[PDB]
Amino acid sequence: MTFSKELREASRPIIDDIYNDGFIQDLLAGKLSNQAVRQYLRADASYLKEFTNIYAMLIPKMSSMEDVKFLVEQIEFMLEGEVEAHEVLADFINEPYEEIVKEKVWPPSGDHYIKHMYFNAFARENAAFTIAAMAPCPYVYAVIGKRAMEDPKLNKESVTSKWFQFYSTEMDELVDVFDQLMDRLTKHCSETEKKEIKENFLQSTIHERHFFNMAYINEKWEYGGN
Amino acid sequence: MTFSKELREASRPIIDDIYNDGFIQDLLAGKLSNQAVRQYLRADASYLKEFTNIYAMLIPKMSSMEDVKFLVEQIEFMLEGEVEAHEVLADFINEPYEEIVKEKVWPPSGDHYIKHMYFNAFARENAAFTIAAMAPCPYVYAVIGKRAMEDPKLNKESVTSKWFQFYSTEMDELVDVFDQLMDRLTKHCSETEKKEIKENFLQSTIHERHFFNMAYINEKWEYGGNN
Amino acid sequence: HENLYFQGMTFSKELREASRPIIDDIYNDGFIQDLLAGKLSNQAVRQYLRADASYLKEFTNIYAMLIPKMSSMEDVKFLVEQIEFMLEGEVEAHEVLADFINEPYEEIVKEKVWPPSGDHYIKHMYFNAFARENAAFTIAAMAPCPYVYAVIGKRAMEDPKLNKESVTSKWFQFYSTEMDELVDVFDQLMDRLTKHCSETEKKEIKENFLQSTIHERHFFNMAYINEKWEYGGNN
Amino acid sequence: MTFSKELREASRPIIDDIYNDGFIQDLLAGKLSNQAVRQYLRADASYLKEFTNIYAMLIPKMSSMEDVKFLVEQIEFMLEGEVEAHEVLADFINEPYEEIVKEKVWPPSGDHYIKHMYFNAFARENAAFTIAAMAPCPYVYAVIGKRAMEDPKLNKESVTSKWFQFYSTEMDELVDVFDQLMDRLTKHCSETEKKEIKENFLQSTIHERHFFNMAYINEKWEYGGN
Repeated sequence: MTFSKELREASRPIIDDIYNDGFIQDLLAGKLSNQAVRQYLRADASYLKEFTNIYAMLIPKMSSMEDVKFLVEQIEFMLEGEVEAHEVLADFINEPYEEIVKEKVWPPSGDHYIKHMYFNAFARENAAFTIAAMAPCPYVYAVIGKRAMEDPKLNKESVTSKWFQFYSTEMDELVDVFDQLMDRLTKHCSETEKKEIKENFLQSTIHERHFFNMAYINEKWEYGGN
Repeated sequence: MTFSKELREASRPIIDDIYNDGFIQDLLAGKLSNQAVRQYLRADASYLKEFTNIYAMLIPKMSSMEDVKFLVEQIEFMLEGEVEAHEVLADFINEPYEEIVKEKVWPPSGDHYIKHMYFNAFARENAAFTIAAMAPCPYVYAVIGKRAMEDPKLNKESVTSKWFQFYSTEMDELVDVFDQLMDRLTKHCSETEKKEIKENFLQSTIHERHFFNMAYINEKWEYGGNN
Repeated sequence: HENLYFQGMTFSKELREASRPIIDDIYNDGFIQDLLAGKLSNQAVRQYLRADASYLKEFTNIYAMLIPKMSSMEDVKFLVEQIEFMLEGEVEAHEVLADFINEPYEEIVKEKVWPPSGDHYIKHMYFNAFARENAAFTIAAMAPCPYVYAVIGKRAMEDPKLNKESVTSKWFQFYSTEMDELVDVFDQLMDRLTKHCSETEKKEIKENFLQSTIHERHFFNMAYINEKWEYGGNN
Repeated sequence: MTFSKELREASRPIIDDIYNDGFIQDLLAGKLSNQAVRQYLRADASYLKEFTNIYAMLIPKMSSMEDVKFLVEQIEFMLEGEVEAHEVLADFINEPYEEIVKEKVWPPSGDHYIKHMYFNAFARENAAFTIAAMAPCPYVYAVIGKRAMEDPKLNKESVTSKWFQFYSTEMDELVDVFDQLMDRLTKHCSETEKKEIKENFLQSTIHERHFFNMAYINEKWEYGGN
């Protein structure tokens, strides 16, 4: 199998754990707490802001013109905002998205994930290292959305069902581009480099698990100790 | 006087030197050599595309989402934008613009200029250091364009008069956008920081002087020796 | 005046004080408590040494990245001296733990490893080294290393629970004095470099220090419980 | 022919231009002006901290301990060592070295040179790109020194003959160290990468030409009229 397929396949057991965790389970059932939704939406916004800086930092690493335009198109898509899935969650908890995201939320797991993406963006000249760190985001969401649409436990009577419907189709184009880039950018990489890039992808899949759960448990930096 | 206006005012004596140099003087008269025009257009196209990276590098330094939109707009222009002034010079030498710019040209003076921008983008946290290295260009060209329109040496029978006409009006908004960006970014800078930022601006005005003159003298890295 | 001190404290003192409750938690956690007693498992020792060797390698790189941020040539000389010292090889504290488990140090530590907690700590130090111009941001991210170790070492030397019959007592003894110069230098640098920082910058520098103190707690606990990246299913 | 030897051979025509320029020719004759000597020594002293930064920036890029030790030893030498050739020039103009270097000098040609080194240190993960930007210096001085010792135009009665004598042998070990480092670090580089690394070396050889000439002509950033 190809490099990106190997990464995707290696990540699937972690995605199964995400799907079976409390955040996604409660969201599937249309019973996720207001607090978990709020903390997720607030954090998600902080993470997404950095995912955009990361795209910008990849521009100088690209030699191909098509790859640069892809990155710029992504930044523009991220700057437009108004993602239908966020509106679904905002509606679900009866708070406008504008009012919810006025309170910023890098809890510890977010800080780790974001600093993982930045480490690669600063330290590695080959964009594959950073792409591998960001790619689990759309892949995880796609797998979850598609699975939910065929899960007999999907609560179709809740507006939360539209969150899964959104991710079941809207990530595929981006997943395909990231796979093509990882496959192409790693052709001349050594086995030690490919191992590190693979690890970046698996770690980011774990970071995704921790990101949903961070919202679920209201994870905070506990500076007062015990 | 605001910081951005202080910088622009300080750059004026250098802009006067640029105006009186052979590139602009010969262009005013519609007498600039085809070689000088061709090399200038090649270098301009080569660096415009490279500036994409500098703008991209400043996106993470901006706290304002409107400043990020500005940077993304400039990237789009570097990638797929057209400048009517290019067509004017292409017509002047009777060659298609897209044929002229097939050959990339990276002279020693251009290397210095782009590495000045990169140093600031890499090394300095405050985007002002890099914005000050990029901002002189539109002001240099605006000053030249406006001055040329009232100059007795302007050859109005040559299509080159349209190059000056273009620059006399089409840079003013960008000069203002850069002024507001510099004033806001430097609101809380120290005097030492301001001095360094001002120096970046004056140096880049000199880099613009050399950008014209490197085309004028066909400046090359002399790797092969015998001077 | 009001710029230099907050509630009667310099900036470095404020940070140190804010971190102390976390250090108390570290001292009373299983890793340090077992080590105090000379009862820390051989497995925990090996896990600690492997991760710590990887951490110290990166700590050295962080010092190198601070050099261009320093305006003073005396500060550059201090950093170069620290790097030179790091390159001489094996911290004596590591040899003490190897002796405690009756194994040669070179057979214990063979490969690079950044377990989850170490990975976070290292990437936090690097973020600051790459992203922040003022060296204070990076110094704040690294300073809990010598500070935590100094506080623990000094506390242990006075603690009646210290097992003085075990060679592990020498680990605490080493840290009770060998970090003092570095703690002093880092405190001086933090105080000097933050003189003209905004309240927002100071808050972020302070959070870097407290985060790194939490990272120190997690680093010891990572070794204690054999924390590792779990890439398989059913976790 | 090794990669590093290819670079050095390619640089020779530039070094021939340097040797025939005013700075070296006047120095050969024992008549280089006091002002040129001071400006040269001041520039050399002024960039020492910047060169130190460049070496420090390469430490994290090295996989080998022995390469890290080399970089640290270079920094140590620069910070704590003394270059006898500086004392020879100070003696030549009858001014103490410590007095000459009280004033800093950062000319336009020096700004170009240092920004070329920094560009590479920041942008290129492989240290070879920056090493190639640094390595010409000792080779330029070695070639000049050895040529001077066989040149009948050398003023052997002037203390300046000792400057050429110093450089005729004191750079050779560093030239060799840089050779071996470039050969090792570029062993798996693409032809595109090698072309860029070679260009960095040739550009730095020209920067060394301008480092001497900027002292010779008292080059300045002229921010005012004319």
